[PDB]
Amino acid sequence: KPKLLNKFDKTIKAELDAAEKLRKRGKIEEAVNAFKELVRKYPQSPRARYGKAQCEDDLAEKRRSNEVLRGAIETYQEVASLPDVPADLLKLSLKRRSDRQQFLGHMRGSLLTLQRLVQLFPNDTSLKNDLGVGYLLIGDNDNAKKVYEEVLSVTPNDGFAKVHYGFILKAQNKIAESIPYLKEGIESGDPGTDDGRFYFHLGDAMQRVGNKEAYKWYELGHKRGHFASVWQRSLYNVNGLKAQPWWTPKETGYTELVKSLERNWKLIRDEGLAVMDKAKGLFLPEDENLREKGDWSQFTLWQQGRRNENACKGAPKTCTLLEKFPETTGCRRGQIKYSIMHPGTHVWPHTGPTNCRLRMHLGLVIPKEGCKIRCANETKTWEEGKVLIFDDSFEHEVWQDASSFRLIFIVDVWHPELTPQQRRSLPAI
Amino acid sequence: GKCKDGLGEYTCTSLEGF
Ligand SMILES: CC[C@H](CC(=O)O)C(=O)C(=O)O
Ligand SMILES: [Mn+2]
Repeated sequence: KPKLLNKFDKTIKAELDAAEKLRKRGKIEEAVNAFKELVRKYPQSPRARYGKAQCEDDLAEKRRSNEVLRGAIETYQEVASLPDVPADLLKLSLKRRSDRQQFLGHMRGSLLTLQRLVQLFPNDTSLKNDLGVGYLLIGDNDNAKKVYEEVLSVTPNDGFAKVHYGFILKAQNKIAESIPYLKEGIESGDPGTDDGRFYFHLGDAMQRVGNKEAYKWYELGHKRGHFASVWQRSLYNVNGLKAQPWWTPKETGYTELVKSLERNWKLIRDEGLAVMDKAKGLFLPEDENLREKGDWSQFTLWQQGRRNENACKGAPKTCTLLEKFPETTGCRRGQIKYSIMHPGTHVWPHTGPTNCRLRMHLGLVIPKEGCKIRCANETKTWEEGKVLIFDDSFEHEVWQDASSFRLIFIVDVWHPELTPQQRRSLPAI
Repeated sequence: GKCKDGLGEYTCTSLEGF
């Protein structure tokens, strides 16, 4: 179907086909050398250049080397720099360039390739959708929104644009408005719409507006493999890890960590209280749209397995104490942080992002009544000097209706069944 | 933006190839 040969390339199709045959037989090295010969003999040939690139791409795949794939990315660009490139080949080449840039994590350069693609092919709606994703991946939600509004104005029924518009709206706290877009885009069945993110956020928005249908979408997402279960809706996970909402110290195997937190709880408290009194700006408001109302702030000592040195100046003995426990200080998918919540606070039901951590809560200042945390189908209360442990990849909710502040200490650990090599390689969250 | 307590970002990891 695709027309990849311009006028001159049709006159050397025999050579081009011979080289491509080598590539599709898996004789990568031979194909590479054959296409390099064709590029030196026919330096303006788009199809020869594309063969060189595709061969480098296959080579990176076989060698699992990013270095080789960067070479291929430049060759994909070279293709588009030649004269008289057929439109189908131009698009294939720059699309694969963008996709491999994203694979490597080069989101800014992928964005650039996508802007070029949309300029070259102004009527291809799918390229505009891909450009929207490019904007999302660098955190530019404002431009992603404009892109999908353009798509929807020319193609109102595009399901991919619908779910992504809905996702942007919901992240902007436009909850009610987001629901029809997320729902209709998932129901569209269009490619790219069967995505856990959209089931997760459609169900959440429904829950927040009181729509009792949210768990139908949770059950559909579970049926389609995005969620380990209805209640545990994390999206970055290692399948097979024991899944339960509440853990005992012994169940975790981190008994020394728990003992250390409990036996020393007063110094942990007192350093947190000194930061409250004399360095309150180290506590930062929760910024993930998880509150229905109230005041909630966190003072973070570790995130993604990286110690915040400035932060630890304010809790130096606590940081020194925790250094002895790599199971938390090296948990690249958790945090260590103080958490203060004030009266009148309701945290929306929500899920954390990964089933790869468990979450310890050490009580520090706990009002006698008004404070409680539900996880899945179990509600519990804190106690000063005592650790609770739950899997925050399960849906959980918190209320603060006391008459004064509630201070806890949050220590995330690696899920205990994760192997050493898993703990070392899983990308940080 | 990072995914700390929730799943609000379009992606929560920053991948780096193979
Ligand atoms: C719901 C708030 C709770 C933290 C806190 O109570 O301070 C939470 O979501 C978590 O620990 O993940
Ligand atoms: Mn939480």
